[PDB]
Formats: sequence, structure tokens, C-alpha cells
Amino acid sequence: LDRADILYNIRQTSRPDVIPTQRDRPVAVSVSLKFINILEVNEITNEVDVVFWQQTTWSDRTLAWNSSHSPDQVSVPISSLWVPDLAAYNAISKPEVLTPQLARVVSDGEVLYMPSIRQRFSCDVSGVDTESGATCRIKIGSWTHHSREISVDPTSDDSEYFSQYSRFEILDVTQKKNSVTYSCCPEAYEDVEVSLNFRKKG
Amino acid sequence: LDRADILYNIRQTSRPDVIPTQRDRPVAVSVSLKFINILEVNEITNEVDVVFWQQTTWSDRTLAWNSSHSPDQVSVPISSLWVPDLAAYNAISKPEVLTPQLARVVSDGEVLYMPSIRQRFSCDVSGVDTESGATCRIKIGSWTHHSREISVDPTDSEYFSQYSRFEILDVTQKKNSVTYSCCPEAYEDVEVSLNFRKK
Amino acid sequence: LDRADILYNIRQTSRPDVIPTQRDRPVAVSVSLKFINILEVNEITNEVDVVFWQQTTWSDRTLAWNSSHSPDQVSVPISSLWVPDLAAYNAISKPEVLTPQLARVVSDGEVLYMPSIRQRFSCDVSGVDTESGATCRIKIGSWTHHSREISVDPTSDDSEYFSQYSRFEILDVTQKKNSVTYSCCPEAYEDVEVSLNFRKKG
Amino acid sequence: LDRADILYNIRQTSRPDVIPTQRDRPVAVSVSLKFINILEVNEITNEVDVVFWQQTTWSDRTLAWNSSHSPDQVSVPISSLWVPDLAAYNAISKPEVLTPQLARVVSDGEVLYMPSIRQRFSCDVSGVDTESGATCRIKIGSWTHHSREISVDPTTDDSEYFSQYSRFEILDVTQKKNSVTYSCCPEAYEDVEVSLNFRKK
Amino acid sequence: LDRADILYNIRQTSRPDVIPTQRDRPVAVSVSLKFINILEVNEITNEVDVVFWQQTTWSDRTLAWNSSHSPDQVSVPISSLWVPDLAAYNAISKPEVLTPQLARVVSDGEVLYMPSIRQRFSCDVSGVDTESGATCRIKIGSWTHHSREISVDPTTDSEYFSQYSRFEILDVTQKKNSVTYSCCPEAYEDVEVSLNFRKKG
Ligand SMILES: OC1(c2ccc(Cl)cc2)CCNCC1
Ligand SMILES: [Cl-]
Ligand SMILES: [Cl-]
Ligand SMILES: [Cl-]
Ligand SMILES: [Cl-]
Ligand SMILES: [Cl-]
Repeated sequence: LDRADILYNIRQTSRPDVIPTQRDRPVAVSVSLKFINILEVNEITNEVDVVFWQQTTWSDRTLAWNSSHSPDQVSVPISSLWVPDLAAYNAISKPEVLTPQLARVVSDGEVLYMPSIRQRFSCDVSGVDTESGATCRIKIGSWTHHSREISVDPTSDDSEYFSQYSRFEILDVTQKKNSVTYSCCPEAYEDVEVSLNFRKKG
Repeated sequence: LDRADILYNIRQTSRPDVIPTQRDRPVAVSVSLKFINILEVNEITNEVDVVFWQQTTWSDRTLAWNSSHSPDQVSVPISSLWVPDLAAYNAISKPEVLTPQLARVVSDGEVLYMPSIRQRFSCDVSGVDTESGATCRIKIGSWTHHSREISVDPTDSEYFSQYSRFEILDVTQKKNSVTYSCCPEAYEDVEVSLNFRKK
Repeated sequence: LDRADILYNIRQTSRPDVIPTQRDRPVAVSVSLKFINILEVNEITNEVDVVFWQQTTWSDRTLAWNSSHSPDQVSVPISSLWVPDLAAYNAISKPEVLTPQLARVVSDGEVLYMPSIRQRFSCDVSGVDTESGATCRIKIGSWTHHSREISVDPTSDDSEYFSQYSRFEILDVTQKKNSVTYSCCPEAYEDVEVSLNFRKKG
Repeated sequence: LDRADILYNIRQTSRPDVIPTQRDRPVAVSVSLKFINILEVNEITNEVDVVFWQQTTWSDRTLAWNSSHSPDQVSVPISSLWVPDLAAYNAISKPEVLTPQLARVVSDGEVLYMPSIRQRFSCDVSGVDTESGATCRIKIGSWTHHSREISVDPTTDDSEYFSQYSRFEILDVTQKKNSVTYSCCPEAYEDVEVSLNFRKK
Repeated sequence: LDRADILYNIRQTSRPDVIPTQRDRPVAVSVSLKFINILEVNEITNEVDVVFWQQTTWSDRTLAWNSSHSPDQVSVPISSLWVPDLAAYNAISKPEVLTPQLARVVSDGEVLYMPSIRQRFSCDVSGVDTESGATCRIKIGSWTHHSREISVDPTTDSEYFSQYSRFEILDVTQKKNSVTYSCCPEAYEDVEVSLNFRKKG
């Protein structure tokens, strides 16, 4: 197969509306935030404007092809793929996607989608101008798929991609798995809670 | 049936333009606002910027499937479904939808659509910096469907951000049904009274 | 007929690009503005930011159906209908439509379209902080259809739907029929001139 | 023919991607800006926010019909027509189109497209608060079509449509045709340079 | 062939989803920024708002046609072409494209795409109000295609820069880099554009 054939096959048989569950197990989605910038912070309103790369991976076996005498990977527009319906629970703006909306598909059906996103959050900005800094928690999970359909799991240097030119610096990033069960319903919705410990540079 | 078959069937036979009335009874739409944040308040202009989850439920029997050896529920893009034409009467900005535009469809044809919306409203901000607080009333109803086509009923502060400059004292919901001088028909709305104050 | 059949028939046959002229007479469009709010006024720049319901009615006989044992009216997306190409001649922002873009179609082919619009205008803001108030004139008519193709005519209490919470109050609204000729072309374009007499409550 | 037939024919045979050149001669595009308002001016940054009607005309013979016992003109969505790829070279915002995106098509294939546009420009705001005023020059031409494919010409009262309520007033509007060879490409690109001489009241 | 036939053929066969690699060599993409304006600078936040023409060229042999008794070039909507998935690594706003989204396709399959973009960047604004000025570095490369799939090269400063900017350009250098990230084995090529500029005195 060449790239043309693989991309034709994916475009022609793409069920972007269909979660690729295998044998009634959840789709395992990995999410890791790489912080790139902290642009605007307001300690009065507890609001932050952040840029991050959202490293997102999952398997869709319907995409897989025999890689013998074929490309190992192709770039696919996300409009031709099922993508997890991830939302930031404490976002106060729509995600501004700064990058081309393409994912990488490996011949085994692994998908890697890593958009650069600028987004505003409601989180704890208290202590931002102190030595110990602020801890801003960002929660990202499936909007409509509970734990039997989508599982979310966290997956380098926290500041490896962070802009040296930000007014802020990163002290620590932790990414941990949470679940919310709401009063209305019995099902749990999984999220990654990303704790961004940062401060204003002196 | 698997998810692929159910979602194919819905996509292929979706009449998103067709209100799913049964036996000439109105479609019963439930609306409950879960307040998440109060972001900007202006007591001079009487304007508020609010984030809420708009819990919206109704039945569309045309979506229903036999759930024996099948999923009980699927996630469906709202572009493939009829959705009530709800509007906030006192909104002064278009709703900014912060979440994926998917609904949950249950095998009995129940639809649950719960977008996170940021929107600006014209309401009473007077008293926001006092102990008793402000009461901001938000009215939501069908823009074009009268009471014989759509009924709206209330089904709320539990998921409010601890980091807001504001706090919720109380949320009350009433149903209103208004017949205007021009027309014979009644228009239903849910009136949500948000009593909040600066911390 | 049921709603499903009527909406199918309209979607299949509507011709949204085709002005429904009868025997080469103009399409009679009625326009009435119901003011809902006055949000921002600037007496220096002579600019106002207003919210209004634009009550718009006309007949399209191609939409009509036999109402015996059928609904008298349906809700139709405006993308499935011909709609008059109305513009505010003194608008300085695009109309922000706040409401679902649906019209009501009666079985005789009468259409009622009433969007809630927020829009900014260039008009006379002088006297806004006085007892007599400002008179801000808004002109609305067809962008491309002259008087032989579209006629515009004005169609309750002026303040009936006006927000009690506005910094402003309405003293009077008058709506009258005008015509504009541009220097380039011989034809007249009909408009409704809406005079909004309002003042600061102070 | 009635309007329904003409609009069906245009919609069914519309090649909006295809420049309607005749025998490898350029498409003659006429462009005239009618200024409606000057909303924000900044003499520090040399930026202006303007509203104008962009009167745009050209011929597309593929649209033409026999007008005997037929309408002489129809309103057509620009999504069903080829439109010149005009750009303002010194625009610093996207054109905000305020009006329905319809053009007039005459039975001979003449197209008239006149959107109301709000747009921000980088131009000379110096002297805006003086008697002689500022001269803000706006250059509009085809982004991708050189002079053998598109020619641009100014059309053959400057304040006739200008808002009486603007903080500003128009002293003069002049339009001149330029034909410029840029470093990237060997071909010449035509533009209309519109000089807006205006001042604060 | 006429333009209508060429544009039909391209629309029917272009494969916009398919990188036009030849014999498993990378697609050679050339990128050069022509700075048009510097609109807003903030030395406190280290943010700049810039307008530039992004001159972008590559070959797609699947677009080629016999140019004998045919146009040498056509204007094609980029939605009908494969375009490199270029991103500015230090952009903090989405690119605001100010120009019609058309590329030029030559009969040999060479593509020229040159949008005017307004975009905000995180870069070194320190020294902007001094004689030596600030040096703001902008890195542009393929978001998803590593060096075996896409190579990025500069073509070899103030020619199109607005005389009305509050700022002036002292120097522009454009040089080729390769970045390997810790997670993954492949290198991604980028053009690093160093914009040395200052406030006019
Ligand atoms: O459906 C969700 C929900 C949240 C809160 C309440 Cl009170 C009810 C339902 C849970 C899944 N994510 C979207 C919202
Ligand atoms: Cl690829
Ligand atoms: Cl599902
Ligand atoms: Cl209906
Ligand atoms: Cl017409
Ligand atoms: Cl061409």
C-alpha cells in the first residue's frame, strides 16, 4: 500500500461518529498536557490564559493496515477519524486550536493527536506572586462517555517546551486520574486532573 | 445491534427539522441550569457573564431501538437529531458552547443534551455587593413552538466553582406560560432566579 | 399531511435562491423592530449597541399546503426558505443573531421570521442625557432588490418587551416607509426608517 | 425564462473556481470604494477602522441569457459565482462583510457585487486633526491574478453616502490605477490606490 | 486544455489528504516570511502582533498538465490541494489569514501559496526601545510530518514593510533547524526567522 491507498481506505470507511470499543471494553484514552505558555493571570478573578500541547492517544483497530512494504504512519484530518469528546470541566472559553487539525495514525491503529490549544480556566491563582507559587488544577475528560465507554489516563521535563519568555515559570506539573459520579446518574466519568504549580518570575 | 448500526440508523433516518410530537401532544422538554461560574458582573449596566450546564431532556420515539443484546445508550452529534429551539429571552450575547456538541440517546428514545454555555444576560445585578445579594432571572423557552408543540418544565449550585469571586445563595425555578395580545397561542419558558453575591 | 411530509415537501421544492414574485409584482415585506435593550451609547462617536426583535413577514405561495387534517403552521430553518436580503444601511457591525434561525410558515404560504439581533449603528446620539432624549434613526431595506422586486412597509407598546434593567428608557418609536436612489442606478430601494427616541434614566 | 429558470441554470452550471477569461484577454474588474464611516483612528499607530461599500463589476459571459420575455437582472448568492480574489494590501484585519452576500447578474453577464465592509488599515493618519487633514491610501488588487488575467480600473459626490454622524468628514477621495512587479514574481499585478483625505470635525 | 478543464482535473484528482512524496524522499517545502507590519509589542509580556506574507512553495507532480496550447498557471482554492501542515511553534493566536485562500499551480506541478497572516507570538521583545532593538525568533515547520516526509528550507528585508508602523526592521535572518522531542525518535525541520526590530526614535 502507498499513502494514497491508506488515506483513501480511511476516508471511505471512516465512521467518525462511532467510538471504536473492542469486545465491550472502554476505549483507553491517554492525555498529557505539555505547558507552552502562561499568558494572562488574574489573582482577583482566579482566571488564567494558558497554551498547552494536549498529547492524546488511543487505539482504533478499524484504521489498521498491513505495514509490510507500506508506510508505518500517515497524517489524517481529524474530520475523517473518531476523536474522544474531551472537554476541560473548568474552561471559561472555547479551546482555540492553534495547529493544523491532523492526527498521526500508526499501521496498528494507534492514533496520536496533539493540538496546541490556548484556553482560559477558572482555577486557584492565589500565591502566584510568592515563592511556593499558585496551583491551578485543570480537569479534562469525556463529556458524554462514562468509564465503561472511555477510560482517561495520564501518560519528560515539565518545562521542556515551556516558553523562556513567559512572565511565569513552572515549579511542578502533576497529572492524576480522577472520576466524577454526578447526583442524577449511576455512571462515573473519568478525567485527568493536571495540577500546574507556577509563579511570577522575580 | 452494535453502536455502529444504531448510529448508522439514526444518521440515515434523522429528520432533525421534524419536532417529534406524539398523537398531537406537545414535546415535553425539561430544562435545568447547573451554574458553574459567574465571571463578570456590572451593577452599572445590569449585565452578567455566566457559565452553566444546560441539562435538556425530551423523548424522540423515532430514535428508539430494541436494547436486548444492544447498548442502552449512544453518543450522537446534535446535527443528526431534532433539538428544541430554546433561547434565553434576556441573553445579550450568542451562547458560547464550551463542550462537544453531542447528546446521549437512550434505547427508549430519551435524549439528554447538556452543553456547557458561557453567555451574557441583562438582569438585576443590584445588591450584588450586599449580604442578601443580587437576584438575576434568566428565562429560557422555545423561540418558535407554542405550548401545543413544546412544553418546558424545570426538572443546581452543587458544581459551582469554589474559585469564582461570587457565591450562590439560592436558585429557584418556575414555569411561565404567556399569551401575547397579537396571537392566540401560549409560549412556555422556565424562569431561573440566581441569587448570588460577591464573596 | 403531517409535519414530516410538509417539511419534506418544503425542503425538496423551496428554491431559497428564488424571490417568490407573483405576476411580476414586488414581494410585499413587512418589517417592525421591537427594541429589547440599549447596551452601549457614545455621544462623542454617535454609535449605539442595540438588541431588537426584527418582526419580518411576507408570502411565498410555493410553500402553501392544504391544511384540512394537517398542521396550520410549521417551524422551518431559514436555510430551507427564500428570505428577504434585508440590511440596516447605517449598521457598523454585522447583525449578531441571538436566536435559533427558524421561521414560522402558515399553510397559506405566509412566513413569519423574527430573529433577536444585537447590532451597532451610526446615528444621532445627541441629547441622550437630556429630558427630550436622542432620536437614533435606523434604515432597513433590501440590499439587492429595488421597489419593483421588494416593497417594505412597517406593520403594540414600544417598550412592551424593552428591558427594565437597561441604563436607558424609550420615549417613542416611529416606523415609516422611505425610498433611497443611489447616484449610479435609476431604481429606488424601499426601506423602513425606525426613529428610536430614548434617553439615559440617570 | 423566469427567475426560477435563470437561477437554476446559474446554480447548475456555476464554475465559481473558473476565471471567465475570453480568448486569453484579462477579465476587466472595476472597483470603487464608497466611504460610509470612519469609526476609529489612531495617529500613534497609523491605523484606521473604516466602513465602505466596495462597488465591484466585471463580465462573466457564461452567466448571460436571452432577456426577451425574461427578467433583465437577478440576485445571485456569490457562492454560485466566480468573484475576483481582491485583497487590500495594507489591511490589518479580515474584511467584515456587513451585508447579504448577493450580487446582481444582468442578462448580458455583467455582475455587480457591492458588499458593505468594515476593515482596519495601516495608512498615514498624520494631520487628521488639521485643516488639510490626513491622506489614508488603500491599495486593492487581485491576490493571485496578474495583469494578463485580471485588470483593475476605478469606475468611470465622495461624501454622498458618508454618515453625517461620523466624528470625521471627507475632504477628497481620488482613485488611481497602478501596475506593479513584485520581487517574488515576473508578472505585473494591477491595483486601484484609493486616497481618502479626511479630518476630525 | 483551457482553465476550466485544468481546474476540473485538479478538483477531481488532487488528493488534498495525500502528501505528494516522490520515491520515498521528503517533500521539499520552501518558506520565507516577508514582514509587512509590527502592530502591537509588549516588552512586559514578551508578545508581538505581526503581519507577514508567508511565501510557501513545493512541487506536487499529481497536479501537472501538458502546457502546449494551455495556460502555464492557474489559481486553485487550497481546499482542492495538498498544502503542508505548517505551524508557528511559538504562536499564541490562530493565524488570521487576511487574503483569498488561493494558491498558484504551474503546469509542472509547482505550487506557490502566499497568504497574508496576522498572528501573535511569544518571543524576546527585550531591547525594542533601544538602538540595537529586539530579536524576536519565530519557528515554522510541519506539525505532523518529520524530516523523512517534509523538509523545510528558507529561500535565500523591509521591501514590503509598512512605512507607517511605529517599528522598523534592522535585520531578518531565516535559517534551517531540526528539533527532536524527548518522547519520539524523529526530527521535525523548521525555519527559524530572527526579526531584529525597534521602535522608531
Ligand atoms: O451529564 C453530565 C452531568 C453533570 C452534572 C449533572 Cl447534575 C448531571 C449530568 C455528566 C457527564 N458529563 C457531562 C455532564
Ligand atoms: Cl501521510
Ligand atoms: Cl456511543
Ligand atoms: Cl414544526
Ligand atoms: Cl432575483
Ligand atoms: Cl486561473
